[PDB]
Amino acid sequence: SASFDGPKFKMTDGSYVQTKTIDVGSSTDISPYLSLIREDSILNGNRAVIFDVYWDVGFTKTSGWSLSSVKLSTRNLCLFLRLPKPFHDNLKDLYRFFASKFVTFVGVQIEEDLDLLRENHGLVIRNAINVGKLAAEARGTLVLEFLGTRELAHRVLWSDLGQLDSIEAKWEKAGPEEQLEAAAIEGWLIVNVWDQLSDE
Amino acid sequence: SASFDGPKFKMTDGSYVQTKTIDVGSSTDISPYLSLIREDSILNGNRAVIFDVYWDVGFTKTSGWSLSSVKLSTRNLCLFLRLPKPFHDNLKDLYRFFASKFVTFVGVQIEEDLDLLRENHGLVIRNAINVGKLAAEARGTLVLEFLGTRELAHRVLWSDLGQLDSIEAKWEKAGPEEQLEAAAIEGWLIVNVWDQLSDE
Amino acid sequence: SASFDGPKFKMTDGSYVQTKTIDVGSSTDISPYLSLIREDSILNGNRAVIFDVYWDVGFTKTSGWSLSSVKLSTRNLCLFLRLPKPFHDNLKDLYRFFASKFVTFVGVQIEEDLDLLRENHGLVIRNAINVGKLAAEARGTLVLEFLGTRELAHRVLWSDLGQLDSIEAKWEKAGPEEQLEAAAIEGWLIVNVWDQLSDE
Amino acid sequence: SASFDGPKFKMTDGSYVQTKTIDVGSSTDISPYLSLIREDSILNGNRAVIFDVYWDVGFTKTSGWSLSSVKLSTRNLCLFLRLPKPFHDNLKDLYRFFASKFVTFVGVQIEEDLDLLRENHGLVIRNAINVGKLAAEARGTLVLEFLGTRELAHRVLWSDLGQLDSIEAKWEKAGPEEQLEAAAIEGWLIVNVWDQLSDE
Amino acid sequence: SASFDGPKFKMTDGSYVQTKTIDVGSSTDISPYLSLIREDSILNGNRAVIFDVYWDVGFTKTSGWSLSSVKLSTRNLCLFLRLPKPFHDNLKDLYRFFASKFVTFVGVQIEEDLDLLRENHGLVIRNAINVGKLAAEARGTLVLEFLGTRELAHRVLWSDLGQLDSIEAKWEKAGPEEQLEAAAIEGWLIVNVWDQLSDE
Amino acid sequence: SASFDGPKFKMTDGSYVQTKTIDVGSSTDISPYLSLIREDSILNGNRAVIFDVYWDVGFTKTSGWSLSSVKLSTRNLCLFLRLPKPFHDNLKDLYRFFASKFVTFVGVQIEEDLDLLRENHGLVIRNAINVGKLAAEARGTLVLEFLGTRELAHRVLWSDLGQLDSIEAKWEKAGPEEQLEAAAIEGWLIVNVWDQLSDE
Repeated sequence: SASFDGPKFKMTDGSYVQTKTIDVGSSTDISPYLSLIREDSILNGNRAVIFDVYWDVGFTKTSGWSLSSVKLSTRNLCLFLRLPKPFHDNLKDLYRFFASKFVTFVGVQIEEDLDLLRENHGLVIRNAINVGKLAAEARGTLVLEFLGTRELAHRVLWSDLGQLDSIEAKWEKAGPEEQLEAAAIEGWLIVNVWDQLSDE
Repeated sequence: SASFDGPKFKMTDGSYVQTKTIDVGSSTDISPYLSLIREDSILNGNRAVIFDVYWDVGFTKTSGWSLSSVKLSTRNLCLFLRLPKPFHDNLKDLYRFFASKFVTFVGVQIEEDLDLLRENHGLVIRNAINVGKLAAEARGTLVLEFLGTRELAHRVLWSDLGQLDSIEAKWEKAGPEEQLEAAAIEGWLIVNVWDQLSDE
Repeated sequence: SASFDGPKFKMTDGSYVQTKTIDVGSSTDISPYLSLIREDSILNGNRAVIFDVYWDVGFTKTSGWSLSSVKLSTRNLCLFLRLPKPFHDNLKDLYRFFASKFVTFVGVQIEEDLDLLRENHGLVIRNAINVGKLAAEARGTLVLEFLGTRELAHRVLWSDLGQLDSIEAKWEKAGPEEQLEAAAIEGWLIVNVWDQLSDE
Repeated sequence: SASFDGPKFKMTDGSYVQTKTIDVGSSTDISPYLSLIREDSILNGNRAVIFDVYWDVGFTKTSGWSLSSVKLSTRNLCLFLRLPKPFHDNLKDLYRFFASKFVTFVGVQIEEDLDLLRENHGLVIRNAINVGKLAAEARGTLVLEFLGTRELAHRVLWSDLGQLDSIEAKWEKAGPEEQLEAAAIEGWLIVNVWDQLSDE
Repeated sequence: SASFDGPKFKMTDGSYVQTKTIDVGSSTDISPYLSLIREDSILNGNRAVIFDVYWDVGFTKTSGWSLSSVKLSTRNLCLFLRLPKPFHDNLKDLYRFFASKFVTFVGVQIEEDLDLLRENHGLVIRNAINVGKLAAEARGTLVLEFLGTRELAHRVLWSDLGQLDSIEAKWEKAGPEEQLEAAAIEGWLIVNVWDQLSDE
Repeated sequence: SASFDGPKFKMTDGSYVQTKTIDVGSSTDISPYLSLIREDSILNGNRAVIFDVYWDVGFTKTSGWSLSSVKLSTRNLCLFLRLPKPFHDNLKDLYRFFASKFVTFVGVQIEEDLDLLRENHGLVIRNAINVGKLAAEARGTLVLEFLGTRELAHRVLWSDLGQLDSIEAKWEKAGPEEQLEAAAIEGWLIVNVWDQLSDE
């Protein structure tokens, strides 16, 4: 079965985030995990999917960058996909999913990521939003456009970030589970950022 | 006579949308069905045609995307065209239809769609509107620009979408007629979004 | 010699449009008819020439499109030029005419038109306006920028459009004469839209 | 030495304009006349040189257009240069003059012109202004951005244009002297348009 | 036991900036130094890292600019990385650090620098801010966008800059240790600029 | 010694500008003059270096333009550099100087210049401002954006320009010393324009 059976993390408001990490090879089917993210976004998440992307920088000069991980978060769930190089056709499901108009893909500082995706992979996100910009405009606070994930969450929600900070402050030491925890937390924070702004 | 004799769907307001689905070959003549769409738009639909487009992702990096379906909706009708690869001359009628200045082509999150259509197929929509941005500006609510089809309808119309949600929440398991039902509902919803915006 | 001796149409306000349709061969001198359009625009029409362009869609993916005809409308005149493929030298006068700063070329939804003209035919309109945007601004009505010919004329002039609609609603069943009629009427309508806007 | 020894024209305000026309061939020395335009602009014209450019259209699709005339007008003068195809080294002086920051080059509908000039001839105008857009912003009248030479003068200066209209209405029938006259009058008008915007 | 054990400098407010200069070779590990920068920014700097870059100009005409060194500043620390000609794999740490969304990279007059980094090295800073622009907008003082490092510090902070000026005035005769001092001072100045703008 | 021992000009207000003109060959060291310009800017001229550039025009079509003089002005100095074609390596010092963030390079109508420098020479000015746009926005006077050097100074400062006017009106007849004189006066005028705008 497909379930989010990696570690659960408890957020500062007492809620839990269920997690799943997949190493995608040439024949891994991620489609059932993408379906759960989508189903959860529609039933429970007001049709947002919060995301982040990670690159393997390879030695035109940015051509060498290749997408090595994708995080997809909803209120309840965090799916972390580790991707191979190169892609095989099983990754067509990720492309079809990122092109969907069922949900909005919400990210932080994604302007360059979107060009890299399109130019290096032909991956297109039809319904994306770079959320600092919306935050800045909704709040009339110009600097929110220029904040990283933690700091945007801080200036929008003012919640406790002590756990997230202590992991990030020592990132090079942090184990794979603590890195996953930091990713899951940031996903939840941005989920909350978005719920806050889309209702204001 | 050419008619929309496919499944009929009843909208939350009690109206009935008539559908037609066409599998376009090398020979299908789609002319009579585009004429019906055009006629209903002019006579009953205030010269709006609502649309959506569906791509087959093939692997310059976006140049492998190929348009695999097109939806065209008016209040009364929903024409769904499944298209081949490559196109044959009989699809010239569709290029001519989409170039028309008789009606306005209303879409949701179509900015990338327009560029792919243009770059990959030479298909030009001379009179299009990416409807979310007009919504945000008319209603003075920034977030509307960044919403997918369902959620835009929700935030502009505040009508009941339980049926729509239930189908899309289980997309990968929905049969073709349910998926058509969802396409027809979304068509009708954005028709109503447009009618509400053009007039206010 | 030269004159607008084609069909003459009566507009809803009782005025008339004279028309002329020429099949441009390799030999045709179109200068005299261009001269009459320019004369009528300067002496009677406040130096507006209203225009529309009609494409043969052919199979850079848009580089297949070919200018099949041009409509030029003034106060009293509608000239319809049907063009060959490829163009001959005698079409140089149309290039000079369209480049003129004596008059403003007023069109509806011409942004893509102008790109296709320049890219495919090296045809440059130095003094063009895509008139819906001016309408929208001049009048604080956002949707006008995104309307087609008929609906823009409707929303700006509020005049009788029953006859135009009946021809357009069944475009496919319209003879060359009724299609010319619709073109003449739309030309006349957009002359009026322009006269009206240029005073606000 | 060299002087503006062609016809002189009376303007509707009772001033005069002196005129010079030259057909430039490979040995022509135009520098004495540019120095006169420059001197008159600096001492008499508040450092504006009004201009227009004229193209031999030609079979990338616009790369065959070639600059065929240039007009330079000041307070008192109007210099009309007819150019060869191709240019010779003696035209270097025109390139340098057009690059000067001693004066502002004030033009009407020159956006495509500037692109053609750069791309086809490498001619750069470092200090140029497409004056209808400044007219529109300065006056808060949107339409001024979208007007031709005569019409923009009409709508800023509201002066008598019967003479200019009579020539341009019959343009195809006007002799070279009458064409020169219209160029000189339009030069004078945009001079006065400029005076009106700059100290507003 | 990595530590910032190069020269330390006393700022005008009595605080001390500790520095470290690394000559990066084919095998140097810089991750412990970057980690100290990141740790200090998160725990003490509110997630800002101030930066500047230094180019070797070489003789696509800008393709010969080569990145020679980079400075990364927090209030407490200033790291200088002196870069080799062939970057090896050990420099990927730097690419990943500059790509981070944990912190915001704050620079002065960095628009060209970002294009050059991207074009010549494939180095992308996903979360960057050209701080002069924010200061101009924040303070409503237009000229701030167009100031160099010292002058922006002056116009925002009004602190004593005699020591900095004295080194910069004689820049070519200042030895490497004073040039290093000037760089550390400017890093501290801009940290201070940012701390004002980010929550005032 | 490196000193500004060319003609010294007295300005309208009793201040003086010292000049130096250098015919840069393949071997000339210009760095002691650059250091003098930078020192003066830092110590006495509020970190502005006013500049202008002069092109040898060329027969892509603008790729033949070649930089032939550069003028650099400060509070007290005007350096005028005449460059060879092609450059040799001794000009790397000028590329370094122009990339400095110690000062602001203030220019009048330099938008095309910056593009030609980059495209043709790979010369990058990291901290440049096209000052007319700042003047227009600062002063709420639209037309300043479109003025050449003298007229901008006039409209910002309102000082006496008879001497400058007298030389430029007869530019083709002025000796090399009178042309320097004009270049020096223009430098001093924009220095003052900048000091004035810097305070608003």
